[PDB]
Amino acid sequence: MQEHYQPAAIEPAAQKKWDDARISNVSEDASKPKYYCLSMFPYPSGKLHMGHVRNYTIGDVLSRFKLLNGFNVMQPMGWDAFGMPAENAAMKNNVAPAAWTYDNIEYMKTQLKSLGFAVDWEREVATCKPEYYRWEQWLFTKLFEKGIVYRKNGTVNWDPVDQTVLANEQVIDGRGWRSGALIEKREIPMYYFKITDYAEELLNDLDKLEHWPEQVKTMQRNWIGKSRGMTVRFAVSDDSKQGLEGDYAKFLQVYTTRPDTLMGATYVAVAAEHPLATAAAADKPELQAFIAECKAGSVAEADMATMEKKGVPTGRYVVNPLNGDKLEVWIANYVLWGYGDGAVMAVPAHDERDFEFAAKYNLPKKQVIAVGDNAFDANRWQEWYGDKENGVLVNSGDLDGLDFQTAFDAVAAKLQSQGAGEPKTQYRLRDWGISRQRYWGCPIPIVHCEKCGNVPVPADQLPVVLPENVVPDGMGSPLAKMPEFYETSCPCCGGAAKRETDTMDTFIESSWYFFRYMSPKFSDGMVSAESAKYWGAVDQYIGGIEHAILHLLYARFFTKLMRDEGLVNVDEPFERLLTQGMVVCETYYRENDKGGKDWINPADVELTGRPVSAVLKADGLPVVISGTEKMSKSKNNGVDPQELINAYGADTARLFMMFAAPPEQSLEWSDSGVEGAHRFLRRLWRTVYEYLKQGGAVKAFAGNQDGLSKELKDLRHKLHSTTAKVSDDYGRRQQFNTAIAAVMELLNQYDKTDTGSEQGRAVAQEVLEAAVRLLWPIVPHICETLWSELNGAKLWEAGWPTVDEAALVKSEI
Ligand SMILES: CC(C)C[C@H](N)C(=O)NS(=O)(=O)OC[C@H]1OC[C@@H](CCCn2cc(CCc3ccccc3)nn2)[C@H](O)[C@@H]1O
Ligand SMILES: [Mg+2]
Ligand SMILES: [Zn+2]
Repeated sequence: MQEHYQPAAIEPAAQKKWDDARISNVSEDASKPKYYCLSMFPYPSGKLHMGHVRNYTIGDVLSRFKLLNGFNVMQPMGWDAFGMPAENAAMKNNVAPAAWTYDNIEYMKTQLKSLGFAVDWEREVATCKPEYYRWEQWLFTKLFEKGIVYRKNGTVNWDPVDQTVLANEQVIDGRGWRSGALIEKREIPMYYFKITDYAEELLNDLDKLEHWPEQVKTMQRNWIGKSRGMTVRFAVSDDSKQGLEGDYAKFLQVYTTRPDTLMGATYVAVAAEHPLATAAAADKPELQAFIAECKAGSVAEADMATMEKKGVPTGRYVVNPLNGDKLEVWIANYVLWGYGDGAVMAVPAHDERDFEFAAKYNLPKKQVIAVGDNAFDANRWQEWYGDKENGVLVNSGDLDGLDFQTAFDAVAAKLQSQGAGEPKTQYRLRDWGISRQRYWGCPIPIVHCEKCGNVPVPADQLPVVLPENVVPDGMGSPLAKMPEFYETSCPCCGGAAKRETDTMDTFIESSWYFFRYMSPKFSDGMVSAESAKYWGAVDQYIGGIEHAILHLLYARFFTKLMRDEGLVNVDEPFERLLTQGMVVCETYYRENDKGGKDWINPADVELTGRPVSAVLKADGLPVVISGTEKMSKSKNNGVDPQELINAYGADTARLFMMFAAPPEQSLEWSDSGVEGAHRFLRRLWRTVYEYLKQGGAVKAFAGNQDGLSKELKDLRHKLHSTTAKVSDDYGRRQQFNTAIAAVMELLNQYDKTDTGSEQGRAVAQEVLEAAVRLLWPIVPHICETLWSELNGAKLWEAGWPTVDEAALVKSEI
């Protein structure tokens, strides 16, 4: 055994040992209990970043822990390969997105292998290969026939200078983020998943997920946004009917979740597209301009609530069916056409947004709810104004004294008897629009025939292969400019026809890849029945919190679709969910000759104990140390994990990632922290080396410890206490930094114990054999090497250390 720890001399050898034993290559073995541990698969962007290393180390800790506990562990990896990155790289580098992708995959795969993750590489998938995406085309065609996928006109943001469609997030002040050109709102036919048909199931099945973080479930519930409310129809006043047709001349229909406050409505608000707005705006230029501004807005969903709320009066009036009040209709920018009726009532005394709206425009506020003896102030909002649990109705005529639910029902009865309203359930959830006007993505398996319509491609003809010999040019989506692709024959009639040229939202590939890993070479279906039956659902999912809403909702939706197709028989894809925090680093800059800042990468900086400033490492010239934030290309503060691996080895990288912070917490890059991790591995190495240098290995202590000295009993107590703590940290708390600290304390106590005697050496052997197995999930290369110097058995067959209960009983006084 070499005296000094040298990662480059041990890490390739350990990886070859595991590869040869095929310990991570698993089959559907009915004799061993399955465990499916899955980390969110990466975009093959070029090289790993530190967020990747943290995610896949967490996954590997849990996977190796379960492996040592006797599970048949599947830990698969693959590549979320479609999307805009490869297209931008294509336009920047004049290479094919496919060529760029496959080169990146090969490089990043080598990186992952060098980190020693216990991955079943025989299950690798790449979502840009036709062997993968043919199956989501297949599912598309099956749901299209059932109407679960459908085609309808929708509105997109068109950038006329970049000649491409933009999401709301890429529209700034009504202009394209890169071009700076004014966006055009365009109506185009697009394809949608009817996810609203599954809203109730997606909402209610969240309650099954006892091992999901409560915040993720809360975010999903709020996104789905089910409400139990009331439809209410306000008769249009006789003087307000000019320009109105049909039922819009008879009544203004609204949806409210607070019909118990209907006696307190003081005005109503309609969307810019509402017929009442159209009729009112006919002779009023200010209304026309307000409507145009609303239609030209491109507010992203995450920003909708922060938008400043604005409105204009219409001079039109409706009548409250409960009390007979004549209320003025306003057009407001927060009322969205397509949500319910595109019209709401406003109760400023008991809804905070209505309070601020009415306070701005000096609209009336009428208290109809009282909470105890609390004072109502029409000039200042108080939280109890919105209370639904402990209020009773006041100023509400024959409804006074009722609580929320009782008043809800009485209003429902009153309105229904009059024909002026009825209870109604609504959902914020929109249908999922999947058409993308992009090249590097899964082709939509539809053929347009002037005789037959929009026709799904037959299953025998799938996949519709995306041609890979394409270099996007930036003057429009390439597929629409390639007749060699889109000119085809109709599969129903054989007539001249055109393939659909839009591609699929790349969320589609990540909505089912966890099932494909179960049988990634299965050519007769999305996933084979035998594999789906064996692996079931993902036992443990690990990924960033930024995916808590869309990706997880989409995956749960696809799981229920595939269940309803007979492909799987789980209701939920992921049993346990661990969401990791971001990785952050200090930033560095020098000021510009243009009064700005240029951001320097930390690897090109050297600091100069009490630290005082830093300078550029190539050419000494002091830079400004700046604030710490998420690693990004924006502030050029990304630390290349490859340089960390090159300088210290994979185990140091993994140990620092797991020790620096709990997974949910932000992990701050620290040079001293990395050095501390490496120093700890050197200490572990030296501890075993020095132990073996003073006598070589012995049989580890086991059994009755009567007659052991007090000092050795105390060390065995610490040993088996540490095993219990680490087991609980890996298995239950999923806090790995405290597990590492626990082993450090065991080694601290070992260091203070005289283990020179015969019984001392046996206990020392027991301590070291446990310590290297307790740390193997985190730093497997060094623990594999040290284990083999201590013991001739296969470490993974020795298994997870057991707690000796007898070592935890204390002497009787
Ligand atoms: C299931 C699919 C939908 C997943 C999808 N293909 C995807 O997210 N793929 S992925 O490849 O993006 O990420 C793969 C995983 O691992 C990294 C995590 C980052 C956490 C935040 N995060 C980022 C950073 C730093 C990033 C950075 C660093 C240095 C330079 C430049 C950038 N720190 N924390 C991700 O949430 C995810 O679990
Ligand atoms: Mg349960
Ligand atoms: Zn046809």
